[PDB]
Amino acid sequence: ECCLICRSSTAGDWVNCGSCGEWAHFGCDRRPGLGAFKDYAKTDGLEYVCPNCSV
Amino acid sequence: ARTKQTAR
Ligand SMILES: [Zn+2]
Ligand SMILES: [Zn+2]
Repeated sequence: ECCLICRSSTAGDWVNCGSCGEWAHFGCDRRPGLGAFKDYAKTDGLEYVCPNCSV
Repeated sequence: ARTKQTAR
């Protein structure tokens, strides 16, 4: 349903975690090195793995 | 990744 980080479902750019399958606003994940939504949204774009699933 | 853009 809602953002695994902020727990709202407001409008924005969303990524699905490839580990747990939950969704997150890309803008709520502030980890260094993540890059831009663009690199995820395209075909064969990077895989998103949420902060908890990463390690 | 699987993504979406929403507006609600
Ligand atoms: Zn959020
Ligand atoms: Zn996850």
